[PDB]
Amino acid sequence: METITYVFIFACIIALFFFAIFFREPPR
Amino acid sequence: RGWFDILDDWLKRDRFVFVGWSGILLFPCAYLALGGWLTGTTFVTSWYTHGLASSYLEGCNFLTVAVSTPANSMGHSLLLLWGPEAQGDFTRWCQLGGLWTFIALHGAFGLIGFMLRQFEIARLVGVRPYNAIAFSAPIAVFVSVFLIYPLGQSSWFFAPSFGVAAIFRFLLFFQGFHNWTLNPFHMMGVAGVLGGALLCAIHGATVENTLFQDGEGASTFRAFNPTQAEETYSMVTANRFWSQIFGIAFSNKRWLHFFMLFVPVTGLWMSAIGVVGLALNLRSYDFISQEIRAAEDPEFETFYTKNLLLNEGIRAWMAPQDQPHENFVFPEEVLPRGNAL
Amino acid sequence: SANLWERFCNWVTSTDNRLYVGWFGVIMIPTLLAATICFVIAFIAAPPVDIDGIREPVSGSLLYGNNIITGAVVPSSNAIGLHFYPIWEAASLDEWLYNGGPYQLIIFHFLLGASCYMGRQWELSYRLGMRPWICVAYSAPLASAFAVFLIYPIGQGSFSDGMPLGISGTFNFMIVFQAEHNILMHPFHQLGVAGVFGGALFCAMHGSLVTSSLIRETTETESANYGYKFGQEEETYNIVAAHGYFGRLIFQYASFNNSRSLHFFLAAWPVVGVWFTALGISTMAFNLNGFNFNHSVIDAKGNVINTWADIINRANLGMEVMHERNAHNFPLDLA
Amino acid sequence: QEPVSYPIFTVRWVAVHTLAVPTIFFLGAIAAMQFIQR
Amino acid sequence: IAQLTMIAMIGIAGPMIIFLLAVRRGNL
Amino acid sequence: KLPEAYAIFDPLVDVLPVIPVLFLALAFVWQAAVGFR
Amino acid sequence: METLKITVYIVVTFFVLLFVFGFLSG
Amino acid sequence: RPFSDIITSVRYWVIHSITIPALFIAGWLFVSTGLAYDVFGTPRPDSYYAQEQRSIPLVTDRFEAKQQVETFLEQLK
Amino acid sequence: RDQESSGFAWWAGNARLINLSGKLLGAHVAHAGLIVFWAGAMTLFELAHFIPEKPMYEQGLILIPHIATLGWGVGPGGEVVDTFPFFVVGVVHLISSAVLGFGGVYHAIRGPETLEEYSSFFGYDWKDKNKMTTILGFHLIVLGIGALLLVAKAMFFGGLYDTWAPGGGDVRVITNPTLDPRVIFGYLLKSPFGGEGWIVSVNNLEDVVGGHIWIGLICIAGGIWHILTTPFGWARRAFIWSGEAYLSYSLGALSMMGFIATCFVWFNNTVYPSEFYGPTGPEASQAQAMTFLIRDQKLGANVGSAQGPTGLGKYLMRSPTGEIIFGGETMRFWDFRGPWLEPLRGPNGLDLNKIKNDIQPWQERRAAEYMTHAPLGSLNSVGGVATEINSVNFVSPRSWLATSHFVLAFFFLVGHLWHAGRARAAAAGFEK
Amino acid sequence: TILFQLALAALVILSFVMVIGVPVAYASPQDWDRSKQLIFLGSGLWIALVLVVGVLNFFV
Ligand code: CLA
Ligand code: CLA
Ligand code: CLA
Ligand code: CLA
Ligand code: CLA
Ligand code: CLA
Ligand SMILES: C=Cc1c(C)c2cc3nc(c4c5[nH]c(cc6nc(cc1[nH]2)C(C)=C6CC)c(C)c5C(=O)[C@@H]4C(=O)OC)[C@@H](CCC(=O)OC/C=C(\C)CCC[C@@H](C)CCC[C@H](C)CCCC(C)C)[C@@H]3C
Ligand SMILES: CC1=C(/C=C/C(C)=C/C=C/C(C)=C/C=C/C=C(C)/C=C/C=C(C)/C=C/C2=C(C)CCCC2(C)C)C(C)(C)CCC1
Ligand SMILES: CC1=C(/C=C/C(C)=C/C=C/C(C)=C/C=C/C=C(C)/C=C/C=C(C)/C=C/C2=C(C)CCCC2(C)C)C(C)(C)CCC1
Ligand SMILES: CC1=C(/C=C/C(C)=C/C=C/C(C)=C/C=C/C=C(C)/C=C/C=C(C)/C=C/C2=C(C)CCCC2(C)C)C(C)(C)CCC1
Ligand SMILES: CC1=C(/C=C/C(C)=C/C=C/C(C)=C/C=C/C=C(C)/C=C/C=C(C)/C=C/C2=C(C)CCCC2(C)C)C(C)(C)CCC1
Ligand SMILES: [Cl-]
Ligand SMILES: [Fe+3]
Ligand SMILES: [Mn+2]
Repeated sequence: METITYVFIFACIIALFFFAIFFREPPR
Repeated sequence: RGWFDILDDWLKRDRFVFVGWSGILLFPCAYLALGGWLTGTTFVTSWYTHGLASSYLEGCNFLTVAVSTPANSMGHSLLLLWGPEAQGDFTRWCQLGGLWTFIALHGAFGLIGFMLRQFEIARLVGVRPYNAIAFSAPIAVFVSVFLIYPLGQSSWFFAPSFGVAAIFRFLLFFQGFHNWTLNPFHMMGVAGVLGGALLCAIHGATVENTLFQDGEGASTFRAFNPTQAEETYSMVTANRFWSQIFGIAFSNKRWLHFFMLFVPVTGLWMSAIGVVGLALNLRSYDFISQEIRAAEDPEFETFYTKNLLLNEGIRAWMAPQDQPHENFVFPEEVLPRGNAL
Repeated sequence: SANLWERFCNWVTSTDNRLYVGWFGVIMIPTLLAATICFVIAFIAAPPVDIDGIREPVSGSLLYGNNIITGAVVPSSNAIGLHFYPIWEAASLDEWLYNGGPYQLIIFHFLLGASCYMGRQWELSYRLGMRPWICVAYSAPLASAFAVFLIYPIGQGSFSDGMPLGISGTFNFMIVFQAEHNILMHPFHQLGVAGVFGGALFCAMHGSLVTSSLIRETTETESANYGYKFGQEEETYNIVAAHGYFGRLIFQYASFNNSRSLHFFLAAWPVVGVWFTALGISTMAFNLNGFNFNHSVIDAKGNVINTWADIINRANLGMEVMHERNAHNFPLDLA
Repeated sequence: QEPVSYPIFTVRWVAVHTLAVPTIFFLGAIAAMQFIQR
Repeated sequence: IAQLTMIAMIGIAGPMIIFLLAVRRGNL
Repeated sequence: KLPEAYAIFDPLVDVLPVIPVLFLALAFVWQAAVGFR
Repeated sequence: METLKITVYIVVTFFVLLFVFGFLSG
Repeated sequence: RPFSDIITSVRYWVIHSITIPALFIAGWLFVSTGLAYDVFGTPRPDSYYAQEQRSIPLVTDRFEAKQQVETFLEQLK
Repeated sequence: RDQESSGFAWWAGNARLINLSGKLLGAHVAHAGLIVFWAGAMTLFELAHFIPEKPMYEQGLILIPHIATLGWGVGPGGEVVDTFPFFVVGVVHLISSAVLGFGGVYHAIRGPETLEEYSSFFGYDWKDKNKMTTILGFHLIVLGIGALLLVAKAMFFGGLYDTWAPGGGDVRVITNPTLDPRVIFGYLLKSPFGGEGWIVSVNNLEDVVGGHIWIGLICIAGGIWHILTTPFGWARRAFIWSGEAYLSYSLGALSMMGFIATCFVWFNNTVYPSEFYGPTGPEASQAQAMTFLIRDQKLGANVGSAQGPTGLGKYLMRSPTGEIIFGGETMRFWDFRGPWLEPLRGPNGLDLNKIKNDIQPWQERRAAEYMTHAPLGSLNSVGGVATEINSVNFVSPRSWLATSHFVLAFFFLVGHLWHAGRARAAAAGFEK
Repeated sequence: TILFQLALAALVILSFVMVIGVPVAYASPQDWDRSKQLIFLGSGLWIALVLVVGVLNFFV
């Protein structure tokens, strides 16, 4: 319940990494 | 024109050093602050406030001199030369640590004069004064540590002294009695300051290697020194580089240069919040759950539990001479030791 | 159709892809993948690690009742020393995990990967026709990486004295290092601290000055690229106040009035600072320590007068007596 | 600009003269401290 | 004995061998 | 320890190893005399 | 377990071979 | 005047070549005859302790601080 | 020349000497004068403060130990029986300084500016590959002969100080070089990890002199090769033949061998005997344990079969290989070998009977002496860690040599990077 | 002995005067013929003094 929280929030950070690299705004 | 107008335009001549209305608070206060440090770290003793020596006349070198703090019995006293402790005697005033306060207070108002100086200078040239706002991070640090923190302690004796070894001592002191590395606000300070140094190195290098005019001779004839640069490199070659190395880059020069301003400043501000919290000795010292788990099962052992033992050590072996006014005497059978566990 | 070796050799050396993959990258990717994946699994669920060779292990894993601020990957045991110690050097897996092999696996894979990262930076700069030596700036963190993970263990003679990979681990390393080598009084760390406070200061200043000067910038932009004239307006006047105070001294210290040197100075200051402190930890691995001032002042009756450095030496004793459990009679030590 | 007239009492004159006389006095004292016999 | 005279003259020999090139025209 | 007939020069030998350092200094005063190319 | 030792020698020589036969093809 | 020809004028020579040694020698004499030990209240290099007792001085009051430290100074503490 | 026309400052003035041949060589030999000057002068200075009744490392010398290792002025047991040979090498280095310096001064004020117009044999230029491969080929022959001077000194002229002869070392003549390549070149095939250390594990003079035979012979071979070759096509295609790229390559190689010298002087106790330089790091901890073992059984009884308070033995425990080793922190060393430790080793590691009754007085005094001289020090120059009181000034030569060469190797790495980048810019310029 | 002392001092005073004579003679082009001549003579004296002082060290 605590270990779960740690790994869950980390899982969310790496998903954030993925989207910020391959799905970023076009530069207009 | 009246005399006021004549005074005002005398103060704002174009000249080598700018005086200004702000100058009147800055320059005497700065001179006396700085000069007090010097006259004190050369001559003034601390045999009467701590039982130490700290000046050149007594023997000491550049790293081990200091102007040191008052004794613990003096309370939060101002330590005026005309106050009811010195009573108009410059010797006692030096002997009682009275000029630590002189330095501190004069330097505090010198700080205030400097930030005002940045405002009215920037007002004169008519630019936004972000650098005056950046400079309130150093003021936050100064007033939260050198003024507010011992005003939450019982005396100015637990304030840091102006000197190299005295503040090296402050580092080890805080490590031992507050376990200040394990406080999230100092962690946020460390992240901010290190990130500032990171942006600094990366930006310098990136710009120096995307220069225009690498071939034929300079087609840049100005600076125009107040522009800093930013004309002398191509945003597009750097942005294209860092999109492939790191996978994200800035595409807006103004926002890059705002990030560089935001990072160290929010950094200093957060560590200020934490240390004004230590001023009422509220300490994130321990995780309650870890202590319980270590009590019930004594084969549990953590890098954290080691840090606690080490800090116990710092306190126990440093206390009697760092607080020689308490009169700690520890028989050697009560001090903590590794071979005794 | 184009002979798969050239399709491979074109696809790798392409500067048209989302993220560059280099010839160095072909080494960077599996080493970093190993290091990252082994670290996540180990920071969560590595079994307790005997690190002193006395059979008393130190926990370091979230599932074993730690939070992340008290977690770490715990270095290898004191019996290993400098020995290479892969999986096949253990006769079972559980003694491998008990001896702290995962740490060694991680730190070797990371060091390899970091050098390849520096290499790949040089390669793309060469490819795009840029100037080189952004990597020269990057050699400052690589140098400290080397000093604290490789050089300091070799000097002390064991990979059990390296910096643990964790939050409280890192702070434990700092405390027990100050205790024995007295680094605050060592100048090379001082040049380092100066570099870091100075780097933060110059970062703040550069940001504030530029971000008030710029009014607006513009460039035409098309449906996949950028335009033809990168346009900007900046203010170009100033008062004799700042010229006589700050300007006269940056131009005197650059020994050039060109403002080209400004960003140059900007790059150089943290990097050089951090080089010297990286030298500090390296030379301290060979048991050459910082200053100690003891009994600098005595009176003429032979009684010592304490200094502000003696309070520090007392705390050094304090930490040091707790950091030996080995005997009561530790006489002269390290190494 | 700033053409020269500027007699004895000016701003830059008092600036060099309130940093000059104590520094040279202090080097005079720091020097005599070296030849103390303690 | 004269073993300060030696250590004196060898340290003051520095500027002398510059100064003689100034008159005899080796370099100004 | 030094020979027993060489003991007059006992203070002399003690500033010999410093001599190279002073060359760097010499090489600067030469540039000061020429008024800096 | 020494098949794993064997395997690691094989799979890493394979990668450094890619790197340096590409660095000579340039 | 500017600091680019400020030590090339005959003014610099005629005054400073006499006032510099005067105040430098004043700064020497200040320490050399031991006046500093009496002005800032520095203890002599063998008056850190009395012979009466071997304890260090620490003033434990703030409004009687003056005569307390005078009492310490009386016995050469 | 003597006014700006190259685009250089006075603080970059050495850059004008690239197209000057005479002045360039003149700088080189005038500098060489200062180098041999420090050699001869620092040794005289260091002998004037060397008392030959005390161990050398207690007083801190850094040159006289090397001289002592070569069989000149030493006896069996690391004691100095005469000091005159040291005096001799001091004064002779100092007098060769004058002649190197005189040639340097001459070639920098009177000697020609271009050597290519008297003979092109003493001439050179940086693009003419044939001259420089020949000049390189000349120097390799005489360095190879110089290398063979050491095995000459070993084999005929009094030999070297073998520290592994019985009696705690002895200077002897060496009679047998190892001419088996499988033994020699096996070192370059050793791991650079603990238990070995790759070249840094040599434990006999015989491998050292056999290696110097090989060095001498391949260096003479390669010199003769470069005189009789002009570089081939792949060679030319790969490298710059510009002026400063050569300096770059040289800096780059010096960096590495500085790191190699550091490892060597900090671990090796065979070719730096530990009785002229101070004791080695691993040696001090092993001495600390063994001297206590011997010491406590004389008062109490054997407790190297006894268990301790930790869970493991009081002085002996098991390594992961089933070898009996010393216990304590000092379990981190067990690949150590010292002269005073080998006669107490048996087949199963340390054999307890041999500690009981094979000890000699000389081994025990050596260990007991070395315990209190562990490598440690400070920049304010007292021994111990930053807790001990001043009663000792000791800091070991090993630390000084290593830390100096480590920092200079790092500084030379960046010097390599600077000059290599600049050689590349110059090449990228002129290729168009 | 006695001659050893006087010659060892002779070496010191000779080396001193040669060391300031050499660069001055070389810097300046006037009358360099006779300059080279007495450099030759002084260097000759010097390399004689060195081996005579050397061998008389052994009769100490
Ligand atoms: C008072 C403030 C203060 C300050 C400002 C500093 C500042 C410093 N200290 Mg400290 N220190 C202090 C107090 C302080 N210290 C005190 C009181 C103690 C005594 C207890 C110490 C004890 C101490 C030690 C023992 C050490 C330092 C070191 C350092 C410095 C090394 C340079 C550096 O930053 O390397 C930072 C080092 C790195 C290795 C960081 C780079 C990491 C890499 C390359 C990572 C890249 C991959 C990444 C993880 C992936 C990102 C992915 C993501 C984006 C998705 C820095 C100068 C260290 C040093 O010199 O190191 C060589 C060192 O060993 N200090
Ligand atoms: C030390 C000075 C020196 C220098 C400056 C040179 C310079 C050169 N030599 Mg040469 N040589 C030398 C000594 C030297 N030599 C000696 C002593 C020998 C005798 C064996 C030779 C014999 C030799 C031959 C026969 C020839 C050259 C050639 C060459 C040239 C062309 C490029 C080439 O062949 O690349 C060759 C490739 C390299 C240099 C790169 C690889 C180098 C190695 C061996 C790396 C191994 C590293 C190892 C695995 C690391 C282990 C680490 C451990 C911790 C794990 C170059 C001009 C050729 C030429 O044209 O000369 C005119 C030619 O015909 N060399
Ligand atoms: C020991 C290190 C060292 C060495 C060996 C050299 C050597 C050289 N430098 Mg130099 N340099 C150095 C350090 C060194 N430098 C440093 C630290 C700086 C920075 C200040 C410079 C700045 C510099 C400049 C500015 C220039 C050189 C030039 C030159 C050379 C060109 C020849 C020439 O014009 O001579 C000219 C020499 C003279 C007119 C007079 C020299 C006087 C001599 C040698 C007297 C020494 C006497 C000695 C103390 C006592 C006798 C000893 C004897 C008996 C053995 C010469 C080869 C020059 C160059 O490029 O010329 C083309 C030029 O202009 N260098
Ligand atoms: C050991 C071999 C070696 C050799 C033969 C050379 C040769 C050369 N270098 Mg160097 N260099 C070396 C190593 C070497 N370098 C190393 C190890 C470093 C890195 C730290 C450098 C860094 C360097 C720079 C940055 C530059 C050169 C340049 C040059 C060339 C041209 C002119 C010049 O700068 O004069 C040499 C300069 C001087 C003699 C002036 C010295 C003045 C000061 C004040 C510096 C040092 C002060 C120091 C901190 C004092 C304490 C030392 C301490 C260790 C005790 C030149 C002939 C220049 C070049 O390539 O031009 C194209 C140029 O800009 N060098
Ligand atoms: C680069 C290699 C090198 C190394 C390894 C050494 C090593 C040593 N030298 Mg040394 N020396 C060298 C180059 C070197 N030197 C050169 C180039 C010169 C000519 C300038 C000298 C001149 C020299 C002198 C004049 C003396 C030595 C002495 C000694 C040592 C003798 C033992 C001793 O008294 O320890 C204790 C060491 C000392 C008291 C020396 C100073 C130590 C340090 C680290 C002071 C640094 C102070 C600095 C201002 C601030 C901190 C460091 C800074 C870099 C930030 C020590 C082993 C001393 C001796 O007694 O020899 C018999 C001595 O007096 N050397
Ligand atoms: C270490 C490197 C070194 C090198 C490569 C040189 C190279 C040179 N020196 Mg020398 N020199 C050096 C060190 C060095 N020197 C030192 C240490 C000193 C102090 C003793 C001198 C003292 C010196 C003097 C006194 C003279 C030279 C001259 C010369 C040459 C000048 C060209 C000429 O006109 O020759 C023409 C004359 C000759 C070639 C005859 C030289 C007789 C000499 C000194 C050496 C004999 C060497 C060798 C055993 C035989 C070589 C045979 C040949 C076929 C290769 C030649 C370039 C000579 C010269 O004329 O300068 C203008 C001259 O008279 N130099
Ligand atoms: C210890 C670290 C540290 C120091 C020493 C320092 C120093 C300085 N910062 C300044 C500025 C700044 N600092 C800034 C951001 C930062 N500053 C930081 C950290 C530091 N900043 C950090 C981390 C940041 C990033 C957020 C900004 C944005 C500015 C400026 O624009 C400004 C500047 O002009 O920079 C060039 C300068 C102001 C000069 C002036 O007129 O002061 C006036 C001060 C007076 C009159 C009194 C000061 C207080 C006194 C008398 C007591 C302190 C003790 C004495 C100095 C005695 C010696 C003490 C010993 C410990 C040595 C000065 C050089
Ligand atoms: C407190 C007070 C006051 C005021 C006072 C003052 C304000 C003072 C001043 C003082 C000062 C103001 C001082 C100064 C000082 C100085 C110094 C301390 C100096 C030092 C030195 C230096 C800086 C230099 C060094 C060097 C260098 C840099 C280089 C090389 C050489 C040398 C080493 C020399 C009054 C009256 C109100 C009264 C009350 C109290
Ligand atoms: C032979 C012989 C000898 C000889 C020796 C000699 C050869 C000597 C010389 C020496 C020398 C060779 C000297 C020189 C010196 C120099 C000097 C001493 C200088 C110094 C410097 C200066 C002081 C300056 C500085 C500066 C300036 C001016 C500016 C700023 C910067 C600076 C700081 C750098 C003897 C005796 C051994 C005896 C035996 C024999
Ligand atoms: C080029 C140049 C330069 C430099 C130069 C040089 C570096 C030279 C050399 C120098 C040197 C390198 C010097 C030294 C030499 C040596 C000597 C001077 C020695 C002598 C010795 C003797 C004479 C001995 C004696 C003796 C004997 C025999 C026995 C017994 C003991 C005795 C000690 C008595 C300069 C930078 C300035 C400037 C620019 C150019
Ligand atoms: C055996 C023995 C011996 C001998 C030794 C020797 C002779 C050694 C050597 C060593 C060595 C000889 C090592 C190696 C070195 C080298 C290296 C390690 C390097 C190379 C280079 C490379 C690999 C390249 C790189 C690169 C690339 C790839 C690309 C581009 C860039 C560069 C160019 C950087 C003795 C006598 C002691 C005795 C005992 C045994
Ligand atoms: Cl611990
Ligand atoms: Fe910027
Ligand atoms: Mn340790």
